[PDB]
Amino acid sequence: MLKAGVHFGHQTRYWNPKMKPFIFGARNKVHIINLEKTVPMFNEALAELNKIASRKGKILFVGTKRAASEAVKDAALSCDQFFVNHRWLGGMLTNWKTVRQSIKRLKDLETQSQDGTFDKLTKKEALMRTRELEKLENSLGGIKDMGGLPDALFVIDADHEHIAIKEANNLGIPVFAIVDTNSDPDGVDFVIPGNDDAIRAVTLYLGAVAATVREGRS
Amino acid sequence: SMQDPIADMLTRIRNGQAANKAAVTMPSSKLKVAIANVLKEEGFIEDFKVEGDTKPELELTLKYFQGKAVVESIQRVSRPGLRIYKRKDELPKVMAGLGIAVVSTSKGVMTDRAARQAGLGGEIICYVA
Amino acid sequence: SLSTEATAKIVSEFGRDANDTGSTEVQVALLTAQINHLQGHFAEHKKDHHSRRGLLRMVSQRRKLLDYLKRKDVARYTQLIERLGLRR
RNA sequence: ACUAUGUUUGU
RNA sequence: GUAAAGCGCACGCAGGCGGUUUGUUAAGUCAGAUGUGAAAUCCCCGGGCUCAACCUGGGAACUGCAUCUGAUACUGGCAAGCUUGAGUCUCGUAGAGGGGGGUAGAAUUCCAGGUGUAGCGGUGAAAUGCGUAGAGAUCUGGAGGAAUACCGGUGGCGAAGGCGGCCCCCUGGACGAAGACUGACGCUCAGGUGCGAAAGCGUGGGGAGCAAACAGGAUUAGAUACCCUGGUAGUCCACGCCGUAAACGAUGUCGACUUGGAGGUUGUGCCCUUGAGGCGUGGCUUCCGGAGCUAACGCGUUAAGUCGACCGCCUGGGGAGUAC
Ligand SMILES: CN[C@@H]1[C@@H](O[C@H]2O[C@H](CO)[C@@H](N)[C@H](O)[C@H]2O)O[C@H]2C[C@@H](N)[C@@H](O[C@H]3[C@H](O)[C@@H](O)[C@H](N)C[C@@H]3N)O[C@@H]2[C@@H]1O
Ligand SMILES: CN[C@@H]1[C@@H](O[C@H]2O[C@H](CO)[C@@H](N)[C@H](O)[C@H]2O)O[C@H]2C[C@@H](N)[C@@H](O[C@H]3[C@H](O)[C@@H](O)[C@H](N)C[C@@H]3N)O[C@@H]2[C@@H]1O
Ligand SMILES: [Mg+2]
Ligand SMILES: [Mg+2]
Ligand SMILES: [Mg+2]
Ligand SMILES: [Mg+2]
Ligand SMILES: [Mg+2]
Ligand SMILES: [Mg+2]
Ligand SMILES: [Mg+2]
Ligand SMILES: [Mg+2]
Ligand SMILES: [Mg+2]
Ligand SMILES: [Mg+2]
Ligand SMILES: [Mg+2]
Ligand SMILES: [Mg+2]
Ligand SMILES: [Mg+2]
Ligand SMILES: [Mg+2]
Ligand SMILES: [Mg+2]
Ligand SMILES: [Mg+2]
Ligand SMILES: [Mg+2]
Ligand SMILES: [Mg+2]
Ligand SMILES: [Mg+2]
Ligand SMILES: [Mg+2]
Ligand SMILES: [Mg+2]
Ligand SMILES: [Mg+2]
Ligand SMILES: [Mg+2]
Ligand SMILES: [Mg+2]
Ligand SMILES: [Mg+2]
Repeated sequence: MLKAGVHFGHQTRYWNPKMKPFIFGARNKVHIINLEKTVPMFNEALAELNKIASRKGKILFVGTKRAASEAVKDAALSCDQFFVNHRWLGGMLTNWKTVRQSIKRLKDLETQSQDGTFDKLTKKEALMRTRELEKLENSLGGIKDMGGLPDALFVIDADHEHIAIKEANNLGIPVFAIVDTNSDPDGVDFVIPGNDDAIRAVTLYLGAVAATVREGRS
Repeated sequence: SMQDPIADMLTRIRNGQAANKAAVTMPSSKLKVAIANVLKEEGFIEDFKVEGDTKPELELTLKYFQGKAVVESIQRVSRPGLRIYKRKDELPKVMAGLGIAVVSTSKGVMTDRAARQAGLGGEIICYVA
Repeated sequence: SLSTEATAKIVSEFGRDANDTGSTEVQVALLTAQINHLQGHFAEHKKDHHSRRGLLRMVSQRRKLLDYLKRKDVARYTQLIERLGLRR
């Protein structure tokens, strides 16, 4: 078990009928995930994540909602993996050869800001490049050092980050998503039922994933 | 108004496979049981049982392979509005032999391959690819 | 129409017992009683087409029941029609 | 308030 | 569905099709045999004209038909059943379902009268029109016809067309609960029959309002219109015709199966009914949407999805739903 109490699914009216196997008898117009079926799938998801981390793969932590942005960022940094915690860019994966130029621009401004020419030039255009920086960094900071396509994708909300999932699907990248009762577990290669918005649940998922890939890097 | 219980049985299988259901239940008849026997021996369905005493309910266990329905095509041939009878030398080959044609012969319900071996023709009940 | 007492009298007098309300003879007798009873209503209300449809439904049902009874066993069929006053 | 019409034929 | 194409709707004969079990038959079906299926032709191996065309040997084929023997799973026939389909009975429910009577209130118009006075009415603006013969406005009384404000609701009922003030009488259908009963009695339906908006027609009534036609005034280049002032048929009733509508969901009927969400209406079971509540279960309905389907739009358990039965209809645009 090791996770009960923290997560309870969405209201019944928003339930995806493809979540019925993982639903355990909604209590009061609120669906209850079958944790007895959650424990094995989550373990096999963690097991597979460990295996690809053993193959020295890259795991992208995709959580974009405000309640989980910082949790995704810290967990990925703690396990020295990459992440996207703000708005997912359409084509982050499928249009990599274009977003690659954008992270290159971000890296150049990073050198310019800290050590390059950033105060030896006109001030209005100086902070123009400054304000461009955090915009380009809060969108691409978590994937500055990817150097390519990732080998795995861990998603907090399946339906919310549906764009990322289908970007991984057509690229052939396995997806590990926390699929709640209102999401379609179709594009997910390793479905993990559970809450996608509760702070305690998300940190618990991220801590387990962060630990598991760390042991995979050994 | 339910004038083809055999096609109803095939449709329940076809709709059950499309809906990814584990089992499909239907009113039972000995012709349906004979057809279900052929399907089970050919590997299209896992199993069937005929529970019930005066109103028997035949329930078939559908079979899925790699997340896909095993029965891709199931099509009634000899419908009540048009009966199809084939002689032995003109029995149909379904999917060039990769499928079966359920045939009702004087020696019982069998596949087109079994009927060819027995040297018999008969009524072409359905194609199962 | 065809009040409970009128219905109860017909089934007892055309059926085996008081619960044999589904027999073809009972059904034909019940339809015949209602058809005859509605005859007075439609003599006065000749423009009541919507009620005529229910009456013609009774006539069609009685005809089909009588055809079934004739096909099944003619002896009861002949007995029933002379007892009810049928065949035009 | 309430007007009508716009010759034929091409690249 | 929108490209051509679902009859306006229904009942229903013939016909087509038909739940489930057993027995029997062997008609359909299947198997075998035998006979026949002229030769030529076609086709396949050959052979002869120097080759080819052509000629020619043999074989295959002639997919058919008939007879005999056999098989009996399915369809059919016959017999006996069974209960699921279908129907009957018991209790109850909702409803603008239909037909026939009666009645109420508001309003319009008209008639008579009182007060009162110079406008009223109408329009984009006007004018025609009405008004000192007393209008319009206001009040009282009366007559008459028609329709039923609010309720009223992608509410309900009906096969469809359609149906809403209230009351009574006669009457149809639907649905639900629990049982009992009959024991495929079913589905569809060419011909046939019935119903079938409005307009229209006939006979007889009625006639307030509205209003084709028509008249006048405008507008306009013209205005056989739109607008205004009137106004006949008609609209109303009874009976009898007609039988057509974008009679539409542009979607035939019946049956089965196939994720969901949010409502409405109408029953019904259980439970904490604590109170309009919760959990089921029906019928009918609205919106959205999944798979699937679709040319797309979109449909999507009320399918345009997956199937089965039967019917109707289409085969480029016009000519023409016209002529005969
Ligand atoms: C409840 N189903 C509806 C159906 O109902 C009809 O058949 C039912 C049978 O029981 C009747 N109960 C009902 O009274 C009757 O109306 O009418 C059709 C009409 C059709 N043009 C379309 O319109 C859609 C448009 O095509 C689309 O463009 C628009 N966006 C939405 C419309 N619904 O979809 C509806 C819808 O399929
Ligand atoms: C308990 N709440 C309601 C109940 O009210 C009654 O329930 C009990 C009787 O059973 C009584 N004891 C109780 O006092 C009374 O309150 O009536 C039913 C009627 C049923 N056709 C259905 O309609 C809904 C359906 O879901 C569907 O038909 C539609 N979508 C929406 C309808 N409201 O759901 C309601 C709902 O269950
Ligand atoms: Mg001109
Ligand atoms: Mg058109
Ligand atoms: Mg068309
Ligand atoms: Mg129609
Ligand atoms: Mg009919
Ligand atoms: Mg018939
Ligand atoms: Mg049968
Ligand atoms: Mg024979
Ligand atoms: Mg030669
Ligand atoms: Mg030969
Ligand atoms: Mg010959
Ligand atoms: Mg037989
Ligand atoms: Mg038989
Ligand atoms: Mg009996
Ligand atoms: Mg006809
Ligand atoms: Mg008529
Ligand atoms: Mg009229
Ligand atoms: Mg007239
Ligand atoms: Mg006028
Ligand atoms: Mg027409
Ligand atoms: Mg209409
Ligand atoms: Mg039409
Ligand atoms: Mg929809
Ligand atoms: Mg369609
Ligand atoms: Mg004509």
